[PDB]
Formats: sequence, structure tokens, C-alpha cells
Amino acid sequence: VEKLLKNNNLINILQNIEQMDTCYVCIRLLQELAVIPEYRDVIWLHEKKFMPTLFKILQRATDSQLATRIVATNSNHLGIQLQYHSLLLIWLLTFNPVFANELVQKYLSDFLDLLKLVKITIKEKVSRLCISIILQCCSTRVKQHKKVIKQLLLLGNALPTVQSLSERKYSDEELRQDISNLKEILENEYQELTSFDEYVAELDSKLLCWSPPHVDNGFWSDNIDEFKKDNYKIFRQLIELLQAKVRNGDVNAKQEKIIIQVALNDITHVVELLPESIDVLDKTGGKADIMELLNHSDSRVKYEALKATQAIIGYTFK
Amino acid sequence: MALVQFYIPQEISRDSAYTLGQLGLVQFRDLNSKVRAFQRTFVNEIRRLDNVERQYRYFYSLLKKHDIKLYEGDTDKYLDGSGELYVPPSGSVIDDYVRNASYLEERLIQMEDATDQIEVQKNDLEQYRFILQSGDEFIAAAIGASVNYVTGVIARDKVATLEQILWRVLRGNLFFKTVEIEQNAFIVFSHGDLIIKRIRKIAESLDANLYDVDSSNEGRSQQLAKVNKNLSDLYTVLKTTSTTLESELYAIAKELDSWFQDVTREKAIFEILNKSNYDTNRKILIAEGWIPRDELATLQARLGEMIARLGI
Repeated sequence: VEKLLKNNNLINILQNIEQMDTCYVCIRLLQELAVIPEYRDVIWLHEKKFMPTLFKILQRATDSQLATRIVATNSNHLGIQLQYHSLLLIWLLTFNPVFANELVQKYLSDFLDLLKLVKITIKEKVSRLCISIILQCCSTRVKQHKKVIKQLLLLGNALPTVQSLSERKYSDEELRQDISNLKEILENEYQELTSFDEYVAELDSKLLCWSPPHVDNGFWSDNIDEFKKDNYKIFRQLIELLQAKVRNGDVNAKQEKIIIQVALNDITHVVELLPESIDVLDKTGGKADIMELLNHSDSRVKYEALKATQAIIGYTFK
Repeated sequence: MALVQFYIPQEISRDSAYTLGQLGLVQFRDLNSKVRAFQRTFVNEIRRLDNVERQYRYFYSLLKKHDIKLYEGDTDKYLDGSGELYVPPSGSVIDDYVRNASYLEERLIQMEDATDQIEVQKNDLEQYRFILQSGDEFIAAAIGASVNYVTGVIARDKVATLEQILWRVLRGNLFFKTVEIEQNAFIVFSHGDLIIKRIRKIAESLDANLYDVDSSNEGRSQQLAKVNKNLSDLYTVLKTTSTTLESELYAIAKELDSWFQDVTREKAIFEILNKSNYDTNRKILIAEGWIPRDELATLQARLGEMIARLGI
């Protein structure tokens, strides 16, 4: 197995995806050896070569239709076997906890696509397997299970995706079970961090991102008190930080545009809640900075900016 | 090619087979649907039915706001020009439509409450602009505090008389009554700084806005100077709101009809298929068949005499 994997003529056949029949047979050959524990170790050495080919097959699967039964991958006999095997192959090697942590951190971008396949397909063979692999990495038993949940939640927005998935149950007991378990783990891990801690950790890096508790009002209410150290010094920190981003490093370039929209969202929530923060915006000069974002391009930045202006405004005149 | 789903009772199974036949349906096999466990009576479809009721509510709420009224009687066909255009011949993914309506529902609720809060404050401050200017000139106590003035708006000079009548009966002739015509009525009472509360009681009971000092914005010297800059924030912040709302309105009007047609069509599939026990003890035949998509058109032309040929 280990030699044949390194060796060229067989591995070439498997890289070609054009010829579904040949490729299918070869992927199955390997996945069956993987049902046995020992082969998993040699197979994981060669992961780099075959594993982009397998994610490509899932990607192809996503862009084509399902409302015909042409020669290519659809939801035909041929297709139903190719998807299943690819996924299954993944799933097998994921049984070893260390491989799974590694697999998400390298392959992250490619990894996120499994959630998509779960929607588009109505087939419990495809759906089930996709749900299980993601589950296994999010399990406690994977070391740095925290890390993988973080990458998935922040960047890839895994959590909202699961909440939709949960609604559409398909007939298969085990599927329903996997989906529910995964909903709990994702949601629980991020929220359960202390509120002040997450905000400040983001503040410090100047690498603010929306997250489930920063669009939630409750987070802000508990945290108002934590800021007060010289008239909401931390709150003033976020105001300084926002002002700076617009003016230095310019506005209207991509990096600076992610931080702004999030920051304006965060400020809005504290002001609606607290009437005493209006003073802080005036002293700092933040009051001015809001007015500037309004004119600026990017729809999402302008929405958040408008909501910030209105929050100050409601309080000035009673 | 594309799955088509038909329901009838077994009685017009033959009558159906021939008509379907003449239109270009192929691989016509009568079934039940237990041989497709997900697309049979189970909890799963019943949850989908709820998901569509939520969809229905969201469209109606968005149309109300937009001042565009519901179009109904429904296209779900693929015969029609519009049928092809506003309903894709492909499959439906419930998840996508829920998420699309979610984002728009959330945006509107912000937009609608924000227009009303911003707008009300503006109409008042523009009203109290002229009021504080006129009232200071009526002078040598414009930024005074040892004299009490009562500035106030009142709907009309008629309502103001009734106030004058209370005052004269119950407080004596300690007022000087002046009035300026607006577009409203500027009324002015002028009093001591220790009889304020008694004047206030009259003002509250006849619906007047006679405050000691009008506005919460007073803070520059003159009062008006602060008021005039705060009126420039109000005007431009309302306009930006109106633009975001307008933009989005032109963007989604057309989209809402298409998702509405799509969602109707999902309800119908579930029903055809049997999503509850009642559909079962009313029609017991559910058949399956494959229709090429280049011919999808002709099947929808005749909706079916007591047959549903609404398909995917």
C-alpha cells in the first residue's frame, strides 16, 4: 500500500477525475484498506497528494445540477457512489484524533465546503458523512478542539450554517443525532468564554471580528461596568482605535474595512444601553468620525455607521 | 431528467397515465411514497410546512413597509413566460430562501424604527427653532434666568383661547398674551419664576407644549446656536436612512415575488407527497415519473382535471 502510494502510474490514474469509473475504483481501494487501523498510518504520510483531488470531486459536485441524469455527476448511480467514497475516505483517517486537528488547520479553506454539500444534497449518504467528519474534529477527544471550533466559527461561519441545517431533518436517526450534537458543541464553546475577555483580546490585536456575542445585546450590558476605570476608558480605547483606522492606513481598503464595520456595531450597542458614553464620544472626537463613515463606500460599513449616528442622536434630543 | 410528483386516488390512475402520456412524460410508475422514507409522512415535512408559514409571514411584513401590495393567484408553472423566469426549473433549497428573508427582515426592522425616531426629533427641533428665536427677541433676558418666559407650540390659535380662559379664571391676569402664526401657533405666556407649576398644570390638561425652555439643546449662548447645528445633523442623518431604504426597496421587490412563488411551490410538493395523515386518507396514489426539462413546459399547460401536475 505504502509503496503503491509513492509510485507513479497508479497514483496518476487517481489524480485524473475526468474518468469517473477508474478514479472511483482506486479511491475505494484505499478507503477499504483504511477500515483496517494499520493502513491509516502509511496512508496519512501520502495525504498531500490524493487529498486535494478528493476535495475537488466534492467541489465539482456542488457546481453541477441534480435536475437531469446526464453522464456527469448529478445524483445518479455513478454520482452517489463517488461522493460517498470520497467523504468516507476522509472520515476513516479522521478516527485518529491528531490527524483530524491537523487536517482542519492545513486544509481549512477546502474543509468549509462540506457544510454546503449538506444543504444542496437531499441524500442521507452524502449529508450524513459530511456531518460526521465535522463532528469528529469538533469532538473533545481531538487535541486543540478549541482551536478548530474557533477557526470554523470566526472565519467560516459554521454556527449559523448548522442552525439552518437543524431545521431540515431528513429520515435517518443517526443523521438527526449527529446534527444536534454538532449544534451544541459549536455554539457552546465560543459563548461560554468570559465576555470582557473576548472583547479585549480582539481590542488588543486590533483584529475585531463579528462573533455571536458581539451582535447580542446581553454581552454589552454586563460589560459596561467593566470598562469604567476613568470614564469608560476601555470604551474610549475602541473609539480611538476606530478613529485611527479611518485616518491612518486610509479608508476604503479591504483590511481596514473589516475592523470598522464590527467596531461601529459594538459601539452602537453600548450607547443604546448607556446614556453616559455620549460624553466619551465627544471628548475623544469619535462623534466626528461617525459622520465620515456615512459617505464612504461599502454598504455594510455605511449601515453600521448610520446605526451609530442614530444611537447618539436619540439621546441628544428627548 | 427532473423528478415530477403527481397525486390522485386510484380510480383516475388510467385517465391520468394517458393524458400525461400525450404530453411527453416518461418512465411513469405509480407508487405510494413509503419507498422514499424522507419524502413520506414523517416529522421532517411537517417542520418544512412550519418553515413556509414563517416565510409567508416575512413577505407580508416586508410588503406592508415597502408600500407595495401583494400579487397573488400565483405562478408555479413552467408553461408561462413568467413561470420559467420567476420560478427556476431546477430544484429548491429551503435553507437558502430562509436565510435570504432573515437578513432583509432584520434590516427593515432597524430601518423603519430608525426613520420614525430620527424624523420625530427633527420635526420638533425645526418647530422650536423659530420659537426660541422669536421668544428671545420678545430681549435682555434671552439667556436670563431671573425672569420666567414660557415659549410653546399649540395646534391652533383656537386651542390657545381655551388656555387663556383657564388662566384668567384660575391664576388671574398675570400673563401677557402674544401669538405668531406658524405654518401650528407660537403662543407665549410670560410669568414670575415662582408660579411656574400652576401654569404648567393648565398647559398639560389642554395639550400644549408650553415648556419653560423649549428643547434639550440650549447649550451654546444663544440657545438657538446649538439648536441650529443639531438641526443640521438631523436633516442629513434622515436622508441617509431614506437612501438605504430606497436602494434596498428597488433591489428586492422583484425578488420577493420570486421567493413567494418558490415557497408556494414547496408547500404544494410536500402536500402531494403526503406530509400529514390527512392528505393520505383523501388521496391514496402518489406516482413518480421523469420529465425532460426541455419539455417541462407542456406538462404544466394542462394543470390536470382533478390531478396536480405542479412538478419540480
